[PDB]
Amino acid sequence: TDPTLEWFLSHCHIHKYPSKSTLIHQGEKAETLYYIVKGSVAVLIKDEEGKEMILSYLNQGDFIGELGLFEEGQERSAWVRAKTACEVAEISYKKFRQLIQVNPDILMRLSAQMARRLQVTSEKVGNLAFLDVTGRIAQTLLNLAKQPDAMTHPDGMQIKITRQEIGQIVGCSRETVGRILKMLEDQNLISAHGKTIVVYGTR
Amino acid sequence: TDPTLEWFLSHCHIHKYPSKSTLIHQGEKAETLYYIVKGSVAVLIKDEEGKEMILSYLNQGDFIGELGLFEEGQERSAWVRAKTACEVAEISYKKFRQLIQVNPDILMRLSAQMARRLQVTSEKVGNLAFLDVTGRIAQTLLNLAKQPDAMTHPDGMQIKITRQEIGQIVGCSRETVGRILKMLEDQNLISAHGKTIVVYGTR
Amino acid sequence: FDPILLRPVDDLELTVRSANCLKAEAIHYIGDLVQRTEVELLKTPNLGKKSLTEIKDVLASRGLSLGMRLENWP
Amino acid sequence: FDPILLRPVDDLELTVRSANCLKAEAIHYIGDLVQRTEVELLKTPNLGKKSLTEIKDVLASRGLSLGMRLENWP
DNA sequence: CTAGATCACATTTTAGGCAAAAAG
DNA sequence: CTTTTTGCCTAAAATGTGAT
DNA sequence: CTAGATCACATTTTAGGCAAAAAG
DNA sequence: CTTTTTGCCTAAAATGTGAT
Ligand SMILES: Nc1ncnc2c1ncn2[C@@H]1O[C@@H]2COP(=O)(O)O[C@H]2[C@H]1O
Ligand SMILES: Nc1ncnc2c1ncn2[C@@H]1O[C@@H]2COP(=O)(O)O[C@H]2[C@H]1O
Repeated sequence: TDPTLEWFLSHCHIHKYPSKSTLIHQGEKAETLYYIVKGSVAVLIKDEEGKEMILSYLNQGDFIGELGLFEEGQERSAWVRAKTACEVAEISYKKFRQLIQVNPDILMRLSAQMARRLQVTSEKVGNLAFLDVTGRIAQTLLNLAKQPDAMTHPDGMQIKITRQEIGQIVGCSRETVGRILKMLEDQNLISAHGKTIVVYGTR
Repeated sequence: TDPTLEWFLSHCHIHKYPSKSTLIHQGEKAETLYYIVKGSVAVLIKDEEGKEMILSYLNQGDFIGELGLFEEGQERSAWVRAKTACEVAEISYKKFRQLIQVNPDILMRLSAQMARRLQVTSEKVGNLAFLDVTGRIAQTLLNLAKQPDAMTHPDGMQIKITRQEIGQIVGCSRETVGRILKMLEDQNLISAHGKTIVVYGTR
Repeated sequence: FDPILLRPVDDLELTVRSANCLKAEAIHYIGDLVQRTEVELLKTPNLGKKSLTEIKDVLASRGLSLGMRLENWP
Repeated sequence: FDPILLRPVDDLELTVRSANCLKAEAIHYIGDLVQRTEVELLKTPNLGKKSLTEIKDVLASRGLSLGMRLENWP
């Protein structure tokens, strides 16, 4: 049993989002905060042309749609889209604030998560500023063995993902992601057969 | 007069940092929070080889060295180095926490800044994922006319910076930054003579 | 060493379907289970997503999980 | 329009050094100052970093600044 | 294909402390 | 007399070059 | 120089809902 | 009888190709 989160919830509207449905549209007015009760979502952004890019996946326990909560009339900073089907807690900017001064512990929990997210995001910049593409892929393959939905597998951690997607993560062409994977396979670093992949030497 | 910040300060140790001196070493144990009373600093990270990269400049009013404050025994995530000479407020993880439950307004002010920083940082990723180098430069030239230390100038906002540095910002060679600047000069977008630059059409 | 890992599979109170696959794969003690991988278990006949899921949940509310790496055995 | 911009430079209470450069550059009213740029002011003889700084600070504690873009003048 | 990285080094530019000069 | 602007100075830092 | 992007389309792989089959 | 595993199925999504 966990009281602080339990009390928080006793003040929210619950709403189910079907897989691949869009929870937050970049640009919209921001007046509301969301909380992932169950599932996993995708945080992405888009250029004028429509090319997409994945910042991070959030899972049960993680907060979403907070950035407007500190300055007024701010606009949503990125798409947030349901990876699986999600059940989501919702609560207003108006009311969340009333809550802080009742139990700041709750603001802490959000804030805790904020910080970690800056670290990840900062790092991804580093991935981009310093590593070649063959390299950026590597980092991202390891980060995946860290995720919840990652499966234990004899040689190391097993994951399910497309090349097309990996591109939205590492910022390169899908054709390119394919090419490295055939190389990483000669180099016995991975076992790749379909959306199905074995990451040797994690776990 | 501003009471909330004023009270905060009444609980800090003040320390002067000479220009270019290093305030935070990436990796160190984290037990302390800093606050920029006067000046400007540089947030950067490094790869194994020593190549450098600038995340953002912080100015009077901005907080530094917070990320470890939420999970214990965390390690500093990046260099923070004095751009000018700085006068800096310092306060411990131990004691800042005692403060929150005395006036959460103060945690809010930090948190406000946290969010904005995620937006900038996220965006920079976008700059990298979507824009060519000629392009990433452009965005960064505009962001500079937004800074405090930016000077009003007839044709637009004027700035003082090196090509070498710009590279640590936009992630490319110094030779390359030079090349675009001679092009942006034919294209009458800027006036570049030395560390001295006129950004046409801002202001 | 550790205490729960010396108990029989029976101490997990599984369903008949989950219980019957474990006892037919030569997985007798709970210490044997936590070492086994998620993908490996799934190949075994009569064991599908829901049984694999029951196994992962009876271990999780009890501190343990799959694919664990252990020493000093027997 | 705006009220403070119709006042003479004298209402800023400047130092003699700052006062003497403004009145010799044909900058008579405060509305004229806020339109002028930082770099432009600096070129003017007898006006260096500290005077430019006094000008920027007497305007800042009073809402205003330099390089402002204005309409309806005179 | 295209957009950048890379090398060493001769030349150019900057920081910033001081003193003479001008202003008050 | 003091305060502030300007010209002046050199080691150290910043830069262009351009074929591959 | 090197590391990637790019094009269209013939072929391969996946999601996921259902039913037969097996287990309880 | 119910519950759970497995094989089976097709439109839709994912992929390799390779010279420039
Ligand atoms: N870099 C990031 N890493 C993780 N999550 C993010 C990142 N950027 C934005 N988000 C989330 O995406 C949301 C988009 O809309 P909001 O600005 O309302 O709040 C944002 C955050 O919850
Ligand atoms: N992406 C970023 N943008 C702005 N500031 C940052 C960023 N990443 C880190 N910082 C600051 O740099 C500091 C490095 O050490 P800390 O982790 O103690 O706290 C960090 C923040 O204050």
